Amino acid sequence: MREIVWVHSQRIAPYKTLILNEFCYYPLELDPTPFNALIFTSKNAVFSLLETLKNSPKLKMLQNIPAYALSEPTAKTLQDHHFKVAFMGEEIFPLLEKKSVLYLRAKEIVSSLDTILLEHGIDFKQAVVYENKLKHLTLSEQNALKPKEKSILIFTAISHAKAFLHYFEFLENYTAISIGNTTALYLQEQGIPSYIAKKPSLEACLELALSLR
Repeated sequence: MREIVWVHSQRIAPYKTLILNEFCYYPLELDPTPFNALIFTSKNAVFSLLETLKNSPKLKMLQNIPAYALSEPTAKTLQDHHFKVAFMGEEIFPLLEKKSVLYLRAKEIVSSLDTILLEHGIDFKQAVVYENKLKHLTLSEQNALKPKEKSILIFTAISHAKAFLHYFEFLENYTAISIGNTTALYLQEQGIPSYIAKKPSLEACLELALSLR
């Protein structure tokens, strides 16, 4: 029976998981006074604010400014951590028209929401509050993390595929699984085939992995 390995940001017990990246947090230096809307694309920008600004009056201010999110999970994370979540309807770009928006963002270019905002004529500023960065692993750490031969490897984002290939040979006998086509097409650019989950969820990745074990 083939071993199933997650290459992802969080441990999925009891499955072997390779966590090869780490988040680095940067304090928000900007005065948020000019802004009446915040926008987030990742929960990691929320966690960054919570940590670098814990108990600060700056955090209270930020928790008081109506916050918009692009996905439900990010909205729930904001909601769960005492931010003021804006009314988003029973398509958020219209709600942002005539607003001064602060985008709390990753250092790396992923969705380039900045271009999308600029294209919609939204008055916005961006502040980098986190970076998803490759771990510096010791030799010993690497040997412990090397998958067994014939492993099925689940890649949940490009950053994870990239980090894996930085450290480990992709053996012909491994089978790659991609959460969605952006991951899969990155792997294919690297010469690596993979099967893609039927929906881009962790649950669908495991169904696929188990069908192959």
